[PDB]
Amino acid sequence: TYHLDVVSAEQQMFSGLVEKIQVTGSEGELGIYPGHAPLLTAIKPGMIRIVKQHGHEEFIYLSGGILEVQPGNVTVLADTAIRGQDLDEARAMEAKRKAEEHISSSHGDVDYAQASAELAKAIAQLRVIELTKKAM
Amino acid sequence: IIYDDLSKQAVAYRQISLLLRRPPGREAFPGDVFYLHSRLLERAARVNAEYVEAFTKGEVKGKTGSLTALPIIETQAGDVSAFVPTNVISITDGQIFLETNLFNAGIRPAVNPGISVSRVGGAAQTKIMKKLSGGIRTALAQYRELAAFSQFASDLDDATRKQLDHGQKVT
Amino acid sequence: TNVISITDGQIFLETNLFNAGIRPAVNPGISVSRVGGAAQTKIMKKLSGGIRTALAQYRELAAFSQFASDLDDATRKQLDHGQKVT
Amino acid sequence: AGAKDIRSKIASVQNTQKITKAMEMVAASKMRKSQDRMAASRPYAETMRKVIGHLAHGNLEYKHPYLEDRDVKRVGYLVVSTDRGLAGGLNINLFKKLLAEMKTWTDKGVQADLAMIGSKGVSFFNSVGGNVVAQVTGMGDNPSLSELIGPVKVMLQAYDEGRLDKLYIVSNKFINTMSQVPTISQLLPLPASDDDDLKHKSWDYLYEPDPKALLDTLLRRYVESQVYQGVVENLASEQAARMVAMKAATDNGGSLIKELQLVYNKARQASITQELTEIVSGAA
Amino acid sequence: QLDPLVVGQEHYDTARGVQSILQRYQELKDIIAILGMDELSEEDKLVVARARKIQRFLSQPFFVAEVFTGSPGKYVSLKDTIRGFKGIMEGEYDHLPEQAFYMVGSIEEAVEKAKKL
Amino acid sequence: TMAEKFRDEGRDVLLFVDNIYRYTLAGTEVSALLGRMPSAVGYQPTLAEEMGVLQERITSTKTGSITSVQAVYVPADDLTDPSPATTFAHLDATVVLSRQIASLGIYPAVDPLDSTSRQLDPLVVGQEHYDTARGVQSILQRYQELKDIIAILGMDELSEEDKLVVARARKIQRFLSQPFFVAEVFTGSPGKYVSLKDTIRGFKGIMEGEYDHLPEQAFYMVGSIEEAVEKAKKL
Amino acid sequence: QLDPLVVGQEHYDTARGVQSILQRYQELKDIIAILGMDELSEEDKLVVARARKIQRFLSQPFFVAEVFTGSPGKYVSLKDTIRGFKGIMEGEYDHLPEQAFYMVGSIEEAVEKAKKL
Repeated sequence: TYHLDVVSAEQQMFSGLVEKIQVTGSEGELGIYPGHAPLLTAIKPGMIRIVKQHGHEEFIYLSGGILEVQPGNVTVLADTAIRGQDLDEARAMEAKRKAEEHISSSHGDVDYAQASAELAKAIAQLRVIELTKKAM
Repeated sequence: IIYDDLSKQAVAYRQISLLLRRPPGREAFPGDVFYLHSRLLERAARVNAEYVEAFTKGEVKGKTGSLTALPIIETQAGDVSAFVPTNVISITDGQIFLETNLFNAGIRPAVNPGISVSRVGGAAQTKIMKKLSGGIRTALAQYRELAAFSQFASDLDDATRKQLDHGQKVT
Repeated sequence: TNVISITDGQIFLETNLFNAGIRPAVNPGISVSRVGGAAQTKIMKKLSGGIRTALAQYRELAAFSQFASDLDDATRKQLDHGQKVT
Repeated sequence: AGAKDIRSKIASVQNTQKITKAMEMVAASKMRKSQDRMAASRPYAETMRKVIGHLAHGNLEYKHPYLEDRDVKRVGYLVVSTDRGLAGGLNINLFKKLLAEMKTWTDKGVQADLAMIGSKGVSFFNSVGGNVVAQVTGMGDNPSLSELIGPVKVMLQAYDEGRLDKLYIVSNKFINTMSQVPTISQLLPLPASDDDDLKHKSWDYLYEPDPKALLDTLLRRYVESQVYQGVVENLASEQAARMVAMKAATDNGGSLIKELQLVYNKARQASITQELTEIVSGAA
Repeated sequence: QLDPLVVGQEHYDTARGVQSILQRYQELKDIIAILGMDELSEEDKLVVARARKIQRFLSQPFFVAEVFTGSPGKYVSLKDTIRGFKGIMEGEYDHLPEQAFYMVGSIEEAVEKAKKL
Repeated sequence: TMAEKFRDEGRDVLLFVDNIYRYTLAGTEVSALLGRMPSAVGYQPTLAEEMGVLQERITSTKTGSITSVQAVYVPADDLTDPSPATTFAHLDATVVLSRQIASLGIYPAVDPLDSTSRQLDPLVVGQEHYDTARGVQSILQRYQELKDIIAILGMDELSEEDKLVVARARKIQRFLSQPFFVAEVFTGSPGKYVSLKDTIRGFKGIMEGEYDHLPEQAFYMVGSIEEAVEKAKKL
Repeated sequence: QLDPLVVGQEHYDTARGVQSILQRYQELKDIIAILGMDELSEEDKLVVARARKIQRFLSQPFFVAEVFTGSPGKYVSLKDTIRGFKGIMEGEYDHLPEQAFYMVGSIEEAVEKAKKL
């Protein structure tokens, strides 16, 4: 068996010993067995087939990525969402537009938003430094 | 015996004092306001068998008598540091503090743990209640502070989550 | 505390507003006039009704002045309108 | 003054102390979670960088633009900043450090260009007047690579389109729970790395379809991954600075109650004295 | 005298419901101020939209105030008060704007006013 | 005036006053009964003299001593009020008992940080006693904040100097426990009388790593340290 | 006498500017004392730093305080102080350390002292 690592840019998606996998390489659908010669290819969005040693199958969905084979380890550098050239350009256009027009979005941290407002309300008009005669 | 307001007694003593022109003290209460309540609540006593036998001249011999007292005090804005409220906290054996922020929230009776205590404690508590209720008070106090921290802090650990929801069941 | 009880209104002049530059230092919100609009010309009675609410919403938002970079741009509108009318 | 107003102020300072203690606890937990999300990012970048190292400057080489030191007409910057205040001196230490070096550059007649992560930097550089070509904001405590693609796509495109000649990321480096250093680092053209693939003369890859087509995507994925890593390190540093800030603020509040209560005691005694003296000395 | 055994569970539950709504709205006011209104859940946006209408509907034009505002005054029986608030909280009026409730009087006069705006 | 009789017989006496504040207050009540003008915060005009003519008979004459232990109540949590402000002018030492040290199961529940004595001076107590007391105080008041680090960041974050500081602070804290002859009723352990030398040695020891080789529960409730080791022997 | 008609418009506006920003500095001190100075807006740190400069520049060494400080006294004409304060307020001297302004006479004695740090 050989060791398979499926990793995204964000977090790791699998790690364990495998008997075989079947992956949809960009040029053609391919299958990797122990000792496979070093290979390097892109891969298309789609499933990937694993058989965990003792033959136990499973399927994983990928948005694409790159498959890198060495004799004893194979790794699929997956990615989080579909990649292309129209889609990335859509994202680039929206990002320029949000700067050209100074569109400011909020975060979602409701906890900080509550504590910050309770603190701003509490700390107001105390005037204590006029009252405690702290020089400062 | 349950004195409905030992506060409205202090006020009437003040009135009838300043009308005899006796010199006042803090809060304009007469000088000896403390000696007013002290000589009242100190009659709430448990008295042993020899005292009862020697008082009733041998008509009762095995019994011990007693007189519990529950004086009621009114506090402005929950201030327990005022003249009269703090006098009596020094005279009695404990206090039950009834909290308005609880009472207005439908928690009734609004007994505030932590700040309320009984200085005779479990010696006065029946064995079964002493056994079951041993931990309730500090559990509620710590739940009541944790439930304040939780106001800001979403995504709590599931140890503190199991503490909070349990304290909430019991409350 | 006697004269505040006898009179029909109050104009509260404050030394903080006076120092900060707000002259006359009248503090609305505290100051009152029980005759109200019956003692005005109907134009002023009409217009001044919106100033009261502009300042009321400002004084409700005023606490966030020292965090105004954080605020959302509706409350930022209301807050800057309050500042300009003050 | 007046004992009751001072008591009403002491109550509010105690309330503020009770708020900042909670904010410190919250930040101290989010820091641990964020530095979990941090160290989970090492494998992808490490294993992609070994591949690039073998493929492009090991036992053979390619003439891709990103890898070689063309001259510098203008320089691009990717700026990582927070979305939340109360972080302390983090963001503006970082921005002063940036400004120093963007000034150094523009002294040479070169232009500098910026792209912004987070809203604090956006507001700051829109106030100072630096050029911002693209931005992303409101990521909060959940940064994701799906959102970063935009600005770094812009900067890369403008790189190989010739309009930029060097690309930096400016960000805070979470080193210790108590210390965090603002750093500027270079990610185009690609900084040389150690461990040349001398041991890898033993293999070469079956490139499918072609090596020159792959390296061109590998480098983009690598740059995006380093930007993401910078964003997440800065996100851990944000918590690790907010927590120390709220610690300090809780101790300042606690140190101010001690003065407010001395003023309160003095006022209490003055009121008792001046009342009782009015009763006694006024009567007969 | 605000307890079920004197005023009835109808009136009592309506009163405590109105207090609950306004309390939650007070909680949400500052999340709104800091994060804007589009960040709320869409049942929280209903708490806000109903709290504002409840807050309007408690106002009323008095007869004696006819000399300050020039508007004629209104007398509202307890039946119509309970029915109005118990209706607002239950979403029977989510289709009216807020200003339809201000200085209106009974609830039947909120609908008659909505047509006019 | 009973203690003064025992003093005149050449003895040493210990005089307990169950609350000096109520003595001041009885003085105020009597004063207001006699009709004299009030002074600072409603207290009699003769406050300081009524206090002094008592506190001035409690002294060490050539024949004998009276030593006083006086329970003090401070009104309104105010150390400025004329009553405490007058009493404190006479006290030589000050021991504070704390609810927290009690809940931690150490007895007697004295607080080592807030307790003070104006006899802690090298001149009157010698240098070894002085600097030993000062050392253990600084140890405990660093531990006081290392505990709040640990509370929020967890034990792992500390330097391996501070982990030893904590391990020693915990053993100093334990060693302050003692079994009283009167506490037997509660805990069955026979009470110990610890001569001063033994305390100075015990803490000179713990504070400098000696006896780092035995566990913290070997100090708890033990007595002298030449018994702390022999308890450690058989855990 | 501090009135535009009695003292001239420029002197009056200078006095009122000094008061305005020393007061705006007073309002900020509570949030500085609690949250530390770093939470201030970027154009509020400017106000704090100008107020702390003005506070020093109000200091002066007297001819009768030599006995206490050694440093010789100064006599600062009016024409010159109302120029120095305009300089500080308008940000002309916004590049000097605070201690340049402590116990000097004219603004021209502050700038020199800044050469020594």
